[PDB]
Amino acid sequence: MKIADYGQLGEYTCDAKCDAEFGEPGNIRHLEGKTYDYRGVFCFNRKNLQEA
Amino acid sequence: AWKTAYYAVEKRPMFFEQYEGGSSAWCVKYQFGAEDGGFVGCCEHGRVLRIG
Repeated sequence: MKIADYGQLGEYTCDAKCDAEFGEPGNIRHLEGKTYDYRGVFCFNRKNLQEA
Repeated sequence: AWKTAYYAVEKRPMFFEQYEGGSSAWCVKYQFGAEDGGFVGCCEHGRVLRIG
């Protein structure tokens, strides 16, 4: 997971007002990755390898 | 001769209730009401005078 944002909630308001507003809530994101592979191959000649 | 010409009837005393439908955390609204009535008794136990 990752917390992208927290958002804004609440504000200072005039006392005479009798209600309040809705803010803009934050955002959360789901992320994922991957794993990679390394490979190779090599070959020999038996007699040459044995006599070297 | 009142107490027989006219009667007065009461049912419940005044009551006050708070209203959650419009009572924010920063405001209040109150409701109240009461009931009563009356009905003429004997028609012969009183007279009225008028100009003519």
